[PDB]
Amino acid sequence: SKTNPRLSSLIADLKSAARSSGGAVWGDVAERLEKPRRTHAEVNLGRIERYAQEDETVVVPGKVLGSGVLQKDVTVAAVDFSGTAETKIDQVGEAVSLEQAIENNPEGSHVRVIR
Amino acid sequence: TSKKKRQRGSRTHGGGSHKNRRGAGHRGGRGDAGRDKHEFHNHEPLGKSGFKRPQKVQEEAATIDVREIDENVTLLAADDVAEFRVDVRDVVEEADDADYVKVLGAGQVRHELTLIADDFSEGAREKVEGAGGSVELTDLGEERQ
Amino acid sequence: YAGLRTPAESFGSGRGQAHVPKLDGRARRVPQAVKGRSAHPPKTEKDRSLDLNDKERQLAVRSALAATADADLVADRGHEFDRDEVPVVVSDDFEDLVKTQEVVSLLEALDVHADIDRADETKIKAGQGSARGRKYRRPASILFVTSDEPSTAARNLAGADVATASEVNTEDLAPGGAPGRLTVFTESALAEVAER
RNA sequence: UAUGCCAGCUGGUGGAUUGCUCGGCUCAGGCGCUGAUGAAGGACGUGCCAAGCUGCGAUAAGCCAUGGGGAGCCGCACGGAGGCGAAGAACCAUGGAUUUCCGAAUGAGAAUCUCUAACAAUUGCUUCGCGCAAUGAGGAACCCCGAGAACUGAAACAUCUCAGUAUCGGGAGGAACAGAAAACGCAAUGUGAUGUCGUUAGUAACCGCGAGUGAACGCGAUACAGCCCAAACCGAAGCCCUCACGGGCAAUGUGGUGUCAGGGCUACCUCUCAUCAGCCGACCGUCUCGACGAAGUCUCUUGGAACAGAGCGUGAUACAGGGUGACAACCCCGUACUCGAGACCAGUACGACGUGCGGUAGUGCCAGAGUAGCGGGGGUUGGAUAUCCCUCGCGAAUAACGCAGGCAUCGACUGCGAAGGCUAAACACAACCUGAGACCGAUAGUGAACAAGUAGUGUGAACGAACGCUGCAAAGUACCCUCAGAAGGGAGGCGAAAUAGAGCAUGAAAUCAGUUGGCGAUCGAGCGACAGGGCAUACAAGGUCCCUCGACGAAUGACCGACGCGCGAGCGUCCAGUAAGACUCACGGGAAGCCGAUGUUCUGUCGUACGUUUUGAAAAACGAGCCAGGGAGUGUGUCUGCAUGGCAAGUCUAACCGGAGUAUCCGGGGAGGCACAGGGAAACCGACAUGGCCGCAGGGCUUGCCCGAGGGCCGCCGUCUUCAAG
RNA sequence: CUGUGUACCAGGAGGGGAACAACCCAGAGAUAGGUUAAGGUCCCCAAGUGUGGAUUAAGUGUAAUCCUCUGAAGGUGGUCU
RNA sequence: GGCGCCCAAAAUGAUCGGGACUCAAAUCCACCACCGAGACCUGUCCGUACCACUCAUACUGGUAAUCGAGUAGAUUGGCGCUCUAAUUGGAUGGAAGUAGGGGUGAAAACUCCUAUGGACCGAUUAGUGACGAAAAUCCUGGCCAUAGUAGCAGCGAUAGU
RNA sequence: UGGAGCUUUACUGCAGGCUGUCGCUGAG
RNA sequence: CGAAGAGUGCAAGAGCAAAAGAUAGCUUGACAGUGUUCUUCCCAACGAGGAACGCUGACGCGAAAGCGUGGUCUAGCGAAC
Ligand SMILES: [Cl-]
Ligand SMILES: [Cl-]
Ligand SMILES: [Cl-]
Ligand SMILES: [Cl-]
Ligand SMILES: [Mg+2]
Ligand SMILES: [Mg+2]
Ligand SMILES: [Mg+2]
Ligand SMILES: [Mg+2]
Ligand SMILES: [Mg+2]
Ligand SMILES: [Mg+2]
Ligand SMILES: [Mg+2]
Ligand SMILES: [Mg+2]
Ligand SMILES: [Mg+2]
Ligand SMILES: [Mg+2]
Ligand SMILES: [Mg+2]
Ligand SMILES: [Mg+2]
Ligand SMILES: [Mg+2]
Ligand SMILES: [Mg+2]
Ligand SMILES: [Mg+2]
Ligand SMILES: [Mg+2]
Ligand code: NA
Ligand code: NA
Ligand code: NA
Ligand code: NA
Ligand code: NA
Ligand code: NA
Ligand code: NA
Ligand code: NA
Ligand code: NA
Ligand SMILES: [Sr+2]
Ligand SMILES: [Sr+2]
Ligand SMILES: [Sr+2]
Ligand SMILES: [Sr+2]
Ligand SMILES: [Sr+2]
Ligand SMILES: [Sr+2]
Ligand SMILES: [Sr+2]
Ligand SMILES: [Sr+2]
Ligand SMILES: [Sr+2]
Ligand SMILES: [Sr+2]
Ligand SMILES: [Sr+2]
Ligand SMILES: [Sr+2]
Ligand SMILES: [Sr+2]
Ligand SMILES: [Sr+2]
Ligand SMILES: [Sr+2]
Ligand SMILES: [Sr+2]
Ligand SMILES: [Sr+2]
Ligand SMILES: [Sr+2]
Ligand SMILES: [Sr+2]
Ligand SMILES: [Sr+2]
Ligand SMILES: [Sr+2]
Ligand SMILES: [Sr+2]
Ligand SMILES: [Sr+2]
Ligand SMILES: [Sr+2]
Ligand SMILES: [Sr+2]
Ligand SMILES: [Sr+2]
Ligand SMILES: [Sr+2]
Repeated sequence: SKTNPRLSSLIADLKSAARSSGGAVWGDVAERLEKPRRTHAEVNLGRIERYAQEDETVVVPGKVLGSGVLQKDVTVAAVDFSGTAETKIDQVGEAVSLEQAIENNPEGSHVRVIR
Repeated sequence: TSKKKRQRGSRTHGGGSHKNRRGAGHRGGRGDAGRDKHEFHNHEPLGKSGFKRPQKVQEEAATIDVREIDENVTLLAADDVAEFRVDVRDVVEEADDADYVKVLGAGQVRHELTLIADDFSEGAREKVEGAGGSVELTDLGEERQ
Repeated sequence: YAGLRTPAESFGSGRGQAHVPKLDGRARRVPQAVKGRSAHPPKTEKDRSLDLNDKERQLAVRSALAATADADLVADRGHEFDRDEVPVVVSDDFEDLVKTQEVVSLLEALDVHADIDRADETKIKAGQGSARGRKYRRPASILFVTSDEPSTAARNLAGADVATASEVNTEDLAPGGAPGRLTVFTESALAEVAER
């Protein structure tokens, strides 16, 4: 039983999208976010660096942390970013919230789920 | 509603037969009783091993992996730039209450680094130099003979 | 030691009675005995406090501060006002008011006094709290946040709470955890609050 | 229909319940010694009438003074009589008077009395005289010094554990104890008296190496403060009593000097401002107590009463709380603001008097002995070779010396001077004062809201209950009748209410009397559930129900008739999946104890309680007479999951500090913990920010093909063991 | 008494078995209509005093299972085929 | 070969459950028709699980021949009690409690009416627990049957009228 | 893997007695 | 003549014939290190002990393949301090 109202709306949004638009990643991300917090992702830059490719939004069904180096110009969408992750990322790419990703890409196309 | 809250009316509160939840017999003895007999399974076996050197004759080195130093070069703008030069002793936390600072070779060194520490590992040198870098021992580091 | 001050003993088997400790023919000590000890009573040793990570708490004070700038939220919480803009900001000279009524006029002029009319109605609670001095309770109304000193002029207003910008807390901004209290900041207080 | 069953009604009994709180329980702040100048405690007295409580002491619920206070008063305790008070009483603060006997109990003795001047007894001083003094005993716990179990844990048990606990003996104070290094030993170019708090840490150490036990240095805080002798060199330069005279002490040393920044002496330099002795003497702050203190008692309605509803109005640096005939900021106390007093801080801080700091050179002048240390035996401790202590025995040096730095010896190095002493502050407790409360609310909460340590039990040590509520106002029932009657009853009076009339708010159940409904003297026992009948029923809070016919019509499913089989009972085919078919609805008619429902009873079907023990319970296994009320997963610390939330290569502060709206809260504090690298007993050494293949989800595409986090299978890397290898 | 495999009782209602933990039917939400199962159809008690035929005269018998329902060795010009 | 007969004795009253039964109401061989569960079939509803839609675990629609018994135990939603807070209500035009009665809910329980009572009482949300009794030869208090019953006689002191 | 009383050449200890030795403890 | 009735240390069952038995000769593998697997403990966790099977070292015998990690196999065994 999530207690955070925001995480709760974000989930309702992801669903509305996956159902209305051609989403599936969004419904897949909502699925995981509905599971308990220990299962949510905690990803450091190093991993996003190792598997991300330009022109393919990285979607982390959790929170992005700041260990390691990110040089690729990638747009990372996540539930949250640590103050440092958002900073290190903005230097080479763009950090956006899933609320925005669903906004520009309700069809959830050209995306890479990273955990 | 919690388990506890649902117990009224149950009589045994989950203990099974009411002849169960009595004294230490239901636990096979108090504390670790039977650790070498009935409740012997999954217990470090009985024994006496090794020895300990006196605490004031022990040395605690402060260590750091190249990977940590390398991943933060540019970030360490407050730590020299030449043909980067870094005095580890000024990077590693816990360096005061430590006998000496040692650089370990875990990870990659994607830069030309000139490192200054009291000690390095064979692999730490190989990596730093292999990147056109150098390694310099402190005067304390002179205790390497 | 309540209920334990007795040498009462149990005869045991023999006289057709349950094995209950008795003294002078009256049962004692045991929990099922009238005048007996309390089996699992309230304990002094119990830690009745709650820890709160400073970051989590500061985030709550800021989140409560924000709730203040939402007239809809504020109206939802229950307050009775007639403005569109909230929080209500006032001239630093507010801090110089001395008479309570000088503040009433200002609140009427600001169409905020209705909330005080709301608090001007105490409730006589149901239950024994009254026997312990908790006979009354009243609605929470306007919170005045100044910066130099808590407004002595406003504090006595029905349900009014006065606070200073450097230490105004979550309970001030959200009485009982209910976000969106009808606030009125002082121009200077408004600024100091920016860095909490 | 007697005896009787079930339910209800009226009235009892009972005292649950609801409401109320003069008492508790807990936390917080403050404050903190009494006694031979006879305490604490106890006994016995003491009032106009006086048994209990409280007070007081032959001056006896009191006497005196100063201040406050004020028209009233004579305690709890609402009676009667009488008295006191403007000669200012009561009442309160402070100070004083009186203060029987027993009691440390002290002239001797004694169950609170007696017998013939008394510090008894032990001491110090001593005018050697009890002349001057001291000790004694009490106190809620706290504190210091000694003596010191067992149940228990180890699933037995002896070491160990419980535990240096319970308990015992001695003793101090408002706090105790400790304390200015023969320290520490992050070993150092380092710290710098002592407690305490947080941490270091369940680490080191102990241990049938089992169960278990368990520090320190340091660090962060709190608070901070350092000094005095013995001796050397001086040698009566001195101290105590007394007004004095005079006496006592003191060469076995009073007094000066000095005290590891060693000192002394000799010779110089310079200087005072250290220290020590003594004088003056707070601010502020905290606790408590006290003075002052705004604004409605307006209208209408209801009511026994307005603090209610409706309307009009007002204060607020005061909308805490209480009282008042019902919900009150504005009726009364008080509360905010402001002010005063006492106590504590504290005889402290500051200031001031006196004194004199310190430094050079020479000088083997001085510097605590049954000690340091060793051995025999024990205890204790984490103390292990390396804790601390007791006991028996042995036993050194002299600063050019000695001790310590976790086995012993020798050297080096570093630290430090034991065997004499004092010392504020920060910390414990809770008698006492005040405050507070998500504590209890009269079988609770104290044993105790009441007569409470009461009544009562025991030879004694000791043990030990129960009892709260009339009313707005006693208006607490006049008069009358009855009666043996200050009884009780009837009538009457008061009041909103006497079904508020004395354990007198409310008034449950068990249960009792009377009575209503149903059953009832030919009939059968888990007392019922379900269905259907009888009889019973004021309203209200439920309004449905019955009968014709008609519509719909699941599974199922015919009679009759016709034809054809069978020895026969009977069957087959067609009629026909038709008529019929539960429920539901519509039309028409009807019911008002009528339908539901409730009570009881009758009929039918099923049925030998409930809880427990048990393979098996109606059990001839266990428990309870009945009812009400009471009656069992709670706390701390540690560990390990889990859900949610913050932050994230980090994360969290602890003690504590500042602020403030003063236990909350805002800010500060990262000491330290866990995480960020492991392997090894140790020495010591020290890793994949990805190299390959599968492939879920998801993405892409030209729809089987790519990309494929996570995951899966391998490689390789660190280390231990290793002639390698494994 | 002690094994083993299995289904049942325990922890399993409801229908039957006179009653009856584990034998038979049967595994069961509520309510309703219908048709069966085991087992029954002379009465008690729902359904036959059913049909064709045989045997038995002992009240044999009207008793699946069973601690529970007995009936044996030995015999029988009882009677039927 | 079928049925039967002898063999064949037990303690309070005989038995196939009983009555009772003889071309049977017995036994055996065939057959015919019926009775009889909660099983099976059928209508409606409930719960649960899964599906579709959805923010929803709220509605709505759909699927269940292959869902519907349960001791010990595991898991989850909900009822009720105390006091705290926030939000918001009721009460002298009569609160709580109690008695009798009506309505809802599978249920814990909720609610109304009448009488009594005569002053306090809730709801929602978040908390807080000395939070629920039919049982312990459980405790304390009260009360009934026992019962107008036993005793009020017995002793070397029969005591009276 | 209850308790207590009692027993003994049960296990383990503790008083007590005997005996040696050191101190007290000295001269030839 | 004779597949095995002998012998093979010891219970019992099992194995063995140009041998696993007998005789002769030679030899010390009854060796060191480290594992895999099974067993102990079916299924299914549990130690010591055991066995089969590897890798490395050093050896013996043999022409050599090969055999030898004790006696043909299943008993002959023991934690911490
Ligand atoms: Cl990562
Ligand atoms: Cl219907
Ligand atoms: Cl529990
Ligand atoms: Cl529910
Ligand atoms: Mg255990
Ligand atoms: Mg009690
Ligand atoms: Mg209440
Ligand atoms: Mg034990
Ligand atoms: Mg102390
Ligand atoms: Mg043991
Ligand atoms: Mg130390
Ligand atoms: Mg009591
Ligand atoms: Mg009464
Ligand atoms: Mg059972
Ligand atoms: Mg019939
Ligand atoms: Mg017979
Ligand atoms: Mg609300
Ligand atoms: Mg109860
Ligand atoms: Mg009788
Ligand atoms: Mg014994
Ligand atoms: Na007592
Ligand atoms: Na506590
Ligand atoms: Na005091
Ligand atoms: Na004398
Ligand atoms: Na039992
Ligand atoms: Na039973
Ligand atoms: Na029986
Ligand atoms: Na009785
Ligand atoms: Na005994
Ligand atoms: Sr016990
Ligand atoms: Sr063992
Ligand atoms: Sr640190
Ligand atoms: Sr007995
Ligand atoms: Sr200091
Ligand atoms: Sr000395
Ligand atoms: Sr040494
Ligand atoms: Sr009582
Ligand atoms: Sr006695
Ligand atoms: Sr009358
Ligand atoms: Sr039809
Ligand atoms: Sr922090
Ligand atoms: Sr991988
Ligand atoms: Sr018939
Ligand atoms: Sr017939
Ligand atoms: Sr026939
Ligand atoms: Sr029998
Ligand atoms: Sr038989
Ligand atoms: Sr026979
Ligand atoms: Sr069910
Ligand atoms: Sr079920
Ligand atoms: Sr099931
Ligand atoms: Sr309880
Ligand atoms: Sr009686
Ligand atoms: Sr007589
Ligand atoms: Sr007699
Ligand atoms: Sr072999």
